[PDB]
Parts: sequence; structure tokens; C-alpha cells
Amino acid sequence: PKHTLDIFFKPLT
Amino acid sequence: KHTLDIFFKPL
Amino acid sequence: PKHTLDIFFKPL
Amino acid sequence: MFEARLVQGSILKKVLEALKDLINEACWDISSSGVNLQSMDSSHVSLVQLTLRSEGFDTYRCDRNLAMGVNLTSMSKILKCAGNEDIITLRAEDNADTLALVFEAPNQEKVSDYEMKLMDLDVEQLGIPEQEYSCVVKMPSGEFARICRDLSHIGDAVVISCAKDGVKFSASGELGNGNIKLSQTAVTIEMNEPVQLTFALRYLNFFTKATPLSSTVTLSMSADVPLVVEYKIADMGHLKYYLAPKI
Amino acid sequence: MFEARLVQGSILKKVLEALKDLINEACWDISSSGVNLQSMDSSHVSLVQLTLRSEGFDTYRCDRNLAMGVNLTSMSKILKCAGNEDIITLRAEDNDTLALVFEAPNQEKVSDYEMKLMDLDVEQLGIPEQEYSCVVKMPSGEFARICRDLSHIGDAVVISCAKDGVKFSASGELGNGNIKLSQAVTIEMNEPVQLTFALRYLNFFTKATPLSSTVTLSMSADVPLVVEYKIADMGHLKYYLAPKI
Amino acid sequence: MFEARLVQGSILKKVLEALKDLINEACWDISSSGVNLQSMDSSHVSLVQLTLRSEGFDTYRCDRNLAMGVNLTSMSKILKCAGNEDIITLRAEDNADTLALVFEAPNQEKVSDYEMKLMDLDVEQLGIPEQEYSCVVKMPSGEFARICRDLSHIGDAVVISCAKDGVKFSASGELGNGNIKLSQTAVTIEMNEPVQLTFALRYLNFFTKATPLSSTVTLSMSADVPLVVEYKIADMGHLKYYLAPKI
Ligand SMILES: [Zn+2]
Ligand SMILES: [Zn+2]
Ligand SMILES: [Zn+2]
Repeated sequence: PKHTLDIFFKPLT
Repeated sequence: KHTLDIFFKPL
Repeated sequence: PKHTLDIFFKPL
Repeated sequence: MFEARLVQGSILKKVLEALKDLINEACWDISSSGVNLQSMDSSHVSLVQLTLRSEGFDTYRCDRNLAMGVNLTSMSKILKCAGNEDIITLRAEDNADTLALVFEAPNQEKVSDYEMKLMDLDVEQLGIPEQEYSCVVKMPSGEFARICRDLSHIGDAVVISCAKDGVKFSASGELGNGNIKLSQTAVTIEMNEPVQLTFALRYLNFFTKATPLSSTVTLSMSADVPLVVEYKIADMGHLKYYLAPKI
Repeated sequence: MFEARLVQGSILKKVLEALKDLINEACWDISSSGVNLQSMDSSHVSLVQLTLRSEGFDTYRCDRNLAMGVNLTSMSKILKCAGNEDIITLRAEDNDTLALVFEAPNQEKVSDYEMKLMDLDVEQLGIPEQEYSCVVKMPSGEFARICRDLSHIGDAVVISCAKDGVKFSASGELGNGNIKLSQAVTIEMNEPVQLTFALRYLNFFTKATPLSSTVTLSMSADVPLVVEYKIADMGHLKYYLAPKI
Repeated sequence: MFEARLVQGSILKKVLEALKDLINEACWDISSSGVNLQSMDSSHVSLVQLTLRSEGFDTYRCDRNLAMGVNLTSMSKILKCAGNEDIITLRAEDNADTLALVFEAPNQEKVSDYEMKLMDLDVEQLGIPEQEYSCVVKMPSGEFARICRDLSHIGDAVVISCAKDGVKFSASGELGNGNIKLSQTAVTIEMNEPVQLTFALRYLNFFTKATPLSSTVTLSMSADVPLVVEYKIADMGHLKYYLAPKI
């Protein structure tokens, strides 16, 4: 699957 | 000719 | 490319 | 001026060697504290993070933070031109669009100079909180590597589990099921709560191309959260991989 | 109940490498005296027989004789997961599947593979004891290289046992080749023999090579060749090849 | 007839590996002074010259000059059935329709006889006028093979330059560019005047297939005329390759 990591590590504006 | 059937039987 | 050596070494 | 001299150049080959398989391009953040690099794999399931502290190089000089976008495949290919016993030195100019790598042979007779082209990466730095993990497993890196190559032949997913002071990876597929029970022995297990996850073996098998870097790997895990697979580098930094559980 | 614990796991690894390429499925007959397997390849031109005696095993128990039908490709796949110094126990229930337990040679780590067992319609075949007219015992590496070399040349080898020693011959587009071996090589003749065989099968048989530093070749006029690899006094792997005609 | 028995059969195996990659077919000129072979590659950009003197065989008989047309692909397939320790004999009758290669184990316990069909090959031997060289470079063969293999991940041409105490190999391509600098001390340089030439690396990588015959290699260059790349064989000859500069 994809992007299951996005939920844990978000992009820090 | 070819196989082992001629040389080895069941039993 | 090709035959560049043909100019230094020719049949004897 | 960026310049960094690494006497043990093999480290840098093994590093590229380990990144390249997981990701093609990433941005190398250079600063006085050293080298930092971070990126998710292209399908955002995993993430790699490298740190190489300025302490760890034999020569280090950074005049201004910089951020080079590197094609990791290209750089790995250039690094293959380094002998495993070469002094490797990296070097970058003003806002320059290139990275020079210098390989010097121990003797002192051969010096190789390469200029790698850089690229524009518009990447967004991701935030990585440090937390306390339920089970923490230190083991030999080769064992870890072999465990994962093994279960790979049985199915696509490994169920990592810690019970009474002991860990186990399991898997199943067409051929049948199997599991592998490690015991606290050098295998060190730090458990404060039993834990149980499933991960994509395909990614772990990418992770284990960092094996040549350390005799040791530590797996860190907690319910519902990324697995962290770490390889400490010499006395220089680390290389960490993070992996989302299988839903 | 079957349980068989083997200290040198490598043996089983290599036995399974040797089988899997010749055949695909085969019935392992487990009994009180040991482990027995005997099958032909798809064409029936070649047979192999495997014997592993109970005394070869550090432990071994078998309550009711049994006859397990096993995918050999799959078993060898599972076995690729045993290390070369691992200690392998096989284990099966009275009347379904096969455990394989691999134990780290010393440092503790154990692995537990379970594989299914397919219903197999095999019939036992009789090998009528025979005294061979020519028996050759030579280093196994050397035999492997001869079959490998000659197979570059042609697909058949003519094997010639004569007073002197023994000659192997083949030919094709590249040319002709023969190799002569004289008398560690011992030849034990009785009436000279010439036969022709398909190199394809011989190159399968030589996959047993890691099992033993020697091989014995047995021939008589117009009967199947026997290639044999002894397995450290716990038994052997025997292969039979019918004469290319 | 012609009969020649070579104790180190490994030399022939190596010679043949290093020829078949460059050329598929050649005439083997057998005389009483030894074996001479010579051939341009198909694209007529380079030539191999192989010399094997009679003194280097423990037995050597040539009753009449001979010209054998050999499919070197096929001879090398056959030479593979020889051990590296094998003694190799070569034997042909002065009517050259076949060539026998006999391979004998040192203990003599095993003897292999192979028969190769020889070929019809019209070839006009070529003249290599006498050449003296501005720059001759003697250096470890394996070092020179590494230089070629590597630069060839960078580009397909190499500029080679002598100018002082050293020589520089340069290449450049899509990834970026690179050069390698060699200095003196077992690298030597007899430089009479500087010189700079460009060569196709694809061919040099063919040449380097001879690398196992010798642990040194010599390059010879003068302005605007073929590079000479030469590997010595034992005490008994050499394999010289020649290559035409980039236009
Ligand atoms: Zn995403
Ligand atoms: Zn031409
Ligand atoms: Zn760190």
C-alpha cells in the first residue's frame, strides 16, 4: 500500500 | 530403446 | 570509427 | 567552501550502497554539525535517515549550510571508482551545481578526481520525534539479514513478536509457515511490554543492505508505530530506517 | 511419530539439492531402520535411490512405518533456510505434514518450518542385485568435470572400460573429444564394456558431488549404469541410467 | 608436422580468453621460431599481435611453416576442458585440416585428446613499420584495468596525457566528469616529450582481458599514431594490442 508512513512523519513547515 | 522399465519391474 | 587503423597498418 | 575528508572511505561506499537501493535521489544537508540526509521511499512506506557527524571526519569545514540534491545512483556509481582502502574527500563550492569527490590511494601514487552533477530537489524536511519503545532488540546484523532473507522465501510479511524475554519472526505462504525464535544471549532484548507487528519483508530486505556498516543492528518497536532499524556507524553517526506496520 | 535429529544438517541440504533437479516429487519411506526414497525422473530413463540409516542420526525414533509424499522443490526451498552447521530434526505425526527444526550450531536460535505433504501414487520398483562387469572408483570432482567438459562437445558420452583403464568420448560441431583415465583411481574390470549415455542425466547425477569426494561407476553390457555417492557411513545416493539407444 | 608441448597450459587458456573477445577468427603462423598470430578486429580499429617463442615450450617441432585458420571462439570453448595445471600439447600434420589439443594432468593419470576442425582463412599479413615512442608507461596491469573499467562508467573515451612525472586519464559523460593521475614509484614513465591522445575505452577493456598473463603492462604513445598496449607472457613472449586514436 502507500503513504502509511505519512501519518507518522509529517512535513514540518 | 530408452527406459528403465525394461530392467526394473513392480515389486 | 571504422578502418581508422587501416591507415597505419596496410597489407604487406 | 564545503570540504570533508574521510580516511576510511569504505564507509561512504557502503553508505551509498545502502541508500541507493531504497531511494534514487535525496538532498544532502551539510552544516557545521555534519551531514544529514533524510527521505521516504517513493511510495511513502518507509524512510531512511543518515547522520554523519563532523566529529567523525578527519577534516571538516563548512562555511555555510548547504543542501545538495544528489542522484544517489550516480553517486554510488562514482563511489565504485574508489578503492576500498582509499582516502575519500568531498568538496563543494559557493552555490555550485556540482560535487567533487577526491580518491587518494594509501601509497600516494594514484589520485582520482570526479565531478558529479547535482540536481534540483524541492524536498520537505520531515519531523521525526524520539520516543520510548516497548521492545528493543540488539542482535548481530548478519543474523537479522539472514532471518529476513529466509522468511522472504516463505511469504511477503514478517510478524515480529516479543514474549517472555525473547523474540520471534514468523511468516507463511504457498510452501507452508515458519518461524524463528531468537533468545536473549550477542542478542540483547530490552522489553518493558510485549509487542506484536507485521511488516513488509520487501522493505526489510532493502534495509539490510546497510549490514556491511555494522556488526550490530538494533530493532525498536511499539504497538501501532514505525519500526526503527538502526545501524550505528563506526564512531561517526548512524543510519536509521523506519517502517510503517502493515495495516 | 517420527523424529530424526541430524547433527550435520548440511547433509540434508545437499541431498535435497541433488534430488530436486532430477525429480520434483518423491515419497520418503520412513521406517525403523532409516529413511528410504526411490524414484524415477519424468521420462523413466533415470532412477535414484536414497538411503539414510538410523545409526547416522544423533537421535531417531519411528513408531509406525510411514510413507511421506513430498514436493522436493519446496523441501529444498525450506532447507535453503538451514545454515550449513545447523542441526536439523524432521518430525511427523502418526498419520499430514512435516516439521523441520533447524538449530543454531551452538549459539541458540531455532527455526520451525512446517510443510504440507501431497498425496502421491507411487509404486515400488525392483532392482535385481547384479555383479557388474566393470567398476570404477574415482574422485567425484574429476567425474563431474568430465561430464561437464564433454557436454560442451556433444550430448552423448561413450564410456569404454578396457584392460588399460577407462575412456570417455563425445563429438559434435566443435569436434571430437575423448578422455582417458588409467589406474585415486581404481578400475576393476572383468570383460571389457562399451556403452553410450546421455550427458544431460549425468550432469544431474553429479549434483550429488558435494556429498562425497568419491564416486563409483558400475557398468555391464546392455544394462543401466549405476552412479553412487556414499554418505559418510550413514548410507548413500544411487543413480541409474538406461543406455542411450 | 608440428608438435609443441607447453608445461603451463594456463598460458594458452589465458591467451585464448584474451583473444576471443577481440576477434572471432585468426591465422596461427607456426614456424620453427615459434607461434606468431596477428589480426585487426572486425571494425578495423585495433589489432592484436601474439608471440610465443619455441624456447618457452619444453618440446617444440615445426617441420614446415604452417598457417592455421582457427575459430578462436571454438578453441577457447575447448581450452576450457583443460585444467590450469594441465600440460597442453598442440599438434598438426603439415597438411593442416585439424589441430589436436592434448591435455595432460601433471600426475599423468588423466589425458584428454580434442580434435578441432581448422579453417580456410585468406588473410593479408600486415606491416607494422618500425616505431619509436615519446611516452612509454610501465604500471601494474590490474591498476590499469581498474582505470579503464572505472572511467568507462563515466564516459566512452579516455584522454591520456603525459606531461611531466605523471600521466592522467580523463573521461566525461552524463554523470559528470573525472580524471586519474598517476605519479612515479611500480609505476614508471619514460617521457621524452609530452603527448595527449584520445581512445575508445570499449577497446581498452577488451585488451585488459589479457590482464591475468602478467602483473605489469606497458603502454606506448607518440603523437598521432596507434597506442601500444603490451602484456609480456612468462619469459616466452607477449600479447601486444594496438589502437587507433579517436579520429
Ligand atoms: Zn505520501
Ligand atoms: Zn578496414
Ligand atoms: Zn547517531
